[PDB]
Amino acid sequence: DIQMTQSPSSLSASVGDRVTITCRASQSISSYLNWYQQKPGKAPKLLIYAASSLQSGVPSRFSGSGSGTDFTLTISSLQPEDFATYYCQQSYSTLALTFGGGTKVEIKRTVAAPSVFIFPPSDEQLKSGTASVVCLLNNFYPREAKVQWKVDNALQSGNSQESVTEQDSKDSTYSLSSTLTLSKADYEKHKVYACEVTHQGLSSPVTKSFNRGE
Amino acid sequence: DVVMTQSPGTLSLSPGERATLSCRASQSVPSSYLAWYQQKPGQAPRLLIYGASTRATGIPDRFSGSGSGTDFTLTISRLEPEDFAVYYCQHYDTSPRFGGGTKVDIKRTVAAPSVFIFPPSDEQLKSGTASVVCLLNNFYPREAKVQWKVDNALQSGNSQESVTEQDSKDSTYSLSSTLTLSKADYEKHKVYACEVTHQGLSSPVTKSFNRGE
Amino acid sequence: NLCPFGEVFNATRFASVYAWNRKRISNCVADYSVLYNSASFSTFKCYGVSPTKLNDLCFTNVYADSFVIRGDEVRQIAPGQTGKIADYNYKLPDDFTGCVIAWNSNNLDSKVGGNYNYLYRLFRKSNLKPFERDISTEIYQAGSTPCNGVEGFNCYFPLQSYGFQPTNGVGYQPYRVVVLSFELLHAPATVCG
Amino acid sequence: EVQLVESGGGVVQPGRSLRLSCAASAFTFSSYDMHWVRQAPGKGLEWVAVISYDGSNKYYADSVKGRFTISRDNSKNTLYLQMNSLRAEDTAVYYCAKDGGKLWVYYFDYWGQGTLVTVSSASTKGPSVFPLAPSGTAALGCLVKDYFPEPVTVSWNSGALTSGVHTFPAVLQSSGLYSLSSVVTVPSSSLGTQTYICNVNHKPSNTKVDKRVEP
Amino acid sequence: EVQLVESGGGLIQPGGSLRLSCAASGLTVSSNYMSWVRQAPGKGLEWVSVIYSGGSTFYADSVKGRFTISRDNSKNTLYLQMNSLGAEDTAVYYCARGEGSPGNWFDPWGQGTLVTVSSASTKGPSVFPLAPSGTAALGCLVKDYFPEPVTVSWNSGALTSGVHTFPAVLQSSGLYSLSSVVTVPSSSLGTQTYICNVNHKPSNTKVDKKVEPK
Ligand SMILES: *[C@@H]1O[C@H](CO)[C@@H](O)[C@H](O)[C@H]1NC(C)=O
Ligand SMILES: [Cl-]
Ligand SMILES: [Cl-]
Ligand SMILES: [Cl-]
Ligand SMILES: [Cl-]
Ligand SMILES: [Cl-]
Ligand SMILES: [Cl-]
Ligand SMILES: [Cl-]
Repeated sequence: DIQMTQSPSSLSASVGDRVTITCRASQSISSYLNWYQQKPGKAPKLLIYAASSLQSGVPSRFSGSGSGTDFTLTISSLQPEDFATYYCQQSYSTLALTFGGGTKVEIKRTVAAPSVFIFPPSDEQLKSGTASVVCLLNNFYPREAKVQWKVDNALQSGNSQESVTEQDSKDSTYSLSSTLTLSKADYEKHKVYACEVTHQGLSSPVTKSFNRGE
Repeated sequence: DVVMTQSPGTLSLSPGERATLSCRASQSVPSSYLAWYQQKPGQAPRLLIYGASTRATGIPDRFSGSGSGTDFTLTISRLEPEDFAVYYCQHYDTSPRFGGGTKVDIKRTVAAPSVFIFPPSDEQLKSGTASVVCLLNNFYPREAKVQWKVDNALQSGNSQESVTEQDSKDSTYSLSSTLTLSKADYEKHKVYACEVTHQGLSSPVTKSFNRGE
Repeated sequence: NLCPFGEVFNATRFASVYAWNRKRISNCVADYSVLYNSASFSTFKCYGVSPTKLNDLCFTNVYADSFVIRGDEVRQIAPGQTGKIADYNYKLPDDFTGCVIAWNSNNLDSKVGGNYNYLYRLFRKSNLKPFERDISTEIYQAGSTPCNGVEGFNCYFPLQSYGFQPTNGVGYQPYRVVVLSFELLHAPATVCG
Repeated sequence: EVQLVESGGGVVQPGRSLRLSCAASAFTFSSYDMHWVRQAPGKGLEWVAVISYDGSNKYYADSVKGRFTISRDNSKNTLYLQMNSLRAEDTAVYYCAKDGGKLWVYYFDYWGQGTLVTVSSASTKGPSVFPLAPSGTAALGCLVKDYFPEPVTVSWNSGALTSGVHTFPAVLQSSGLYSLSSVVTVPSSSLGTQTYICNVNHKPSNTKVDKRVEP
Repeated sequence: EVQLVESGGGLIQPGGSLRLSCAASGLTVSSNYMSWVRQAPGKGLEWVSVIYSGGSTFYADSVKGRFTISRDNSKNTLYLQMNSLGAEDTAVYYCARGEGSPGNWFDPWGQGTLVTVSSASTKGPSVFPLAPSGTAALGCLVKDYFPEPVTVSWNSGALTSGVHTFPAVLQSSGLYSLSSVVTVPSSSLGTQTYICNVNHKPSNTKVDKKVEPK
């Protein structure tokens, strides 16, 4: 089968930068090479077909070149909404259509400080048996943020799971939700429930806490 | 993707007997794709039979192959001492493949070893090391025991052994046990001896020398 | 009228791969829909063109090549392959435009005692060009001393037989291949869908 | 203006069957070739099948051949995918795709939104929705917990509250169920005046839940 | 007078490269299927690579991307370039005409050359005599060499009856040592000279030791 190798796997670039993606083929595929853009949660969209032909309605900042085994996709001026995963796909072997691994393009921007909110477990949830403590980091950059759970000043690890939103199409910022799941018996056993946040945009770690039933 | 399997792993027969070596296949392989190769110790492999049953140029008439489908057989009609070797079957599907190989050991009557002991040469002693060599020459079967005695003290931990393959002419084995000491430790003792027990010996055989004499 | 693809596909006897047959198809209407959706094909691969697109396209001439090879060798009937078949028997170009169609013909082409009528070229000095056909049976000189048309050491008959037997593994069973090439010249097309 | 609308995805056990449909609009459907392409969760794109304009010719990828079936009704402008003997590896989001017809070769110019197919022998459990009351603006939300399988659609005020909403991806906790969080930041002034209700919908279990979120 | 004569074997460090040679006489390399088959110590045969007369090359999965087969027509010689070598590449490498397919079997074969992949260094052997006292015994002790192999003949090959050259043993110091013995009639000790001919191929150390009584 024909394998399509895309490089790089991932790249960081700021708004207005020239971005170039490389797709290589295990054998000559003439000019039948197509590029797709897939936003998070959305269906792929055709940008370039036949190596360099612009699909109708695609913005002019997209273009392609190449022949034989080495092909290129170029974004001349990166825009915020251009955050997506980009795929090449060969159409020379028409009954064995294969895609590349994909190149995820991330938007680089200035540092944004997260807004930390902490939520105690609801009374409807305590009636069921479980208890979830949610901590929210909102509209920050870069994605790399450390969320640390402290229950009675005791470091917690393994009781929670994080979830990050994909880069915002508007301001290119992330958001995080750490859900500290634990039973009711473990909940009333302690009192203090804190959420510590370490980020590049914080001159010192920020902590949002609350006391149980106060 | 067609795997072949040879059986048995080792074959132990006497001269003049009939040797049957099998090469089984998971899928049915055409006969024109099957070949047999012979490799004697220390030598390169030699083509015996090709196309399952066609004898290679110059191969003695005692070697013959047959079979088809999933079962191929190499036959050595009259087994000779020189036939001691490893035999491989080999076929081609999408690439060349070799079987695991079948060893043909040759049975022989019991034969007691001739035991010799060699002192270290003066040339080696000057370098600071003494090697004492015990030789067990032309014996069968392979099982032997060699025990070093220095001034009647049994030694362990300072000797190594090496055995030859079955001789292609008389099917016997030969063993070499080497006792290694520093020159200083070698000068501290007088009587060096290796005791040999073997099935062919009614009683253990000891060969010794006195350092100096 | 219709292009005669059946005389190629439905043929009772096929060529050896070294002497592969080519039927030149011209001045007709090609009905690919009925051709493709017919028998069960163990291999169906097209390059540079979709099978469902052929009904809309016009060609100056269409070539239908046919032959028999081993199961393990079908992978060589493709652009950019190497091996005994692609190098010495039947070679497709790197920019091949067309379709390769293969199906198992063990019921038709194997024999209980072995079918030795099907051959492939085993020895050749250099590789074939794309779509080249070499039907020579001259003794192959594998050493310094010439052969003078006599077989012997370093002097081999260039063709080998498959010997198809009906219970061999599928990799050793005979497969019938048809290769459709689509010639686009700067001339009035004679084949349209 | 070309639209492709998928439907029929859901939950299915190993070895069972399922049928996906794709309704096309605003182009000469009965003269284009149609494709199915799937994308397993977190993985890349994999072409599945193609069918000719007249439905006569069908071609499949090796990974589903003899197992799936593609069909079309041109009078209804609908493309079909019949999936039998479903294995665990078939869990993916299935897209339909129009060809394009500007080349001699296949490509995908328009795609459908995709429908999710989960091959599993688990139980379709409805979600539990709990509020996140707020304690210099404020933030509140809802916690969709203990549901299976994907997905759940969460909106705010029946689709009226758009800006400042963040719905996080689901996480598969150790219980095998999914847990999801959806928050929204509002000015701290309108907290007891404006009403906030999250709209959770879980189609696999047919569960629609509206919950009041008050401080 | 058909022969395949190999060279280029010996010691190489892990991750290093090495090129084996296979000089042919009695056949034309560029006109044949030419293969390499290798044998790890104590193990069976493994096909490695093949070059067709037309130039095509194929490689076993265990060597793909690391080995390169080639030939030189003017020297009528086959080559095998071995890169990124590891411990699993330590073996005796044979060259052979043919591919192992019908009408095209492995015949003839080269004599083989041993490749040793280790981080140690090449050391030449020391040769010491095993001096004798109906039949007597004498021999040579070949001690402290690396890597394998050494070969031992007697009286320049004129004495072959009764010669036993033992397989080398790895000493605790990491150097090999073997002994070669021969049994002769005791009467010929004073009227027949015995020389053992030691050849350590990786270092070209050729030593001839006269074994006399004491
Ligand atoms: C081959 O013959 C069958 C009937 O035996 C027919 O249905 C089929 O169309 C023929 N194939 C072609 C390509 O005409
Ligand atoms: Cl056969
Ligand atoms: Cl048969
Ligand atoms: Cl229509
Ligand atoms: Cl169009
Ligand atoms: Cl290693
Ligand atoms: Cl072959
Ligand atoms: Cl050695």
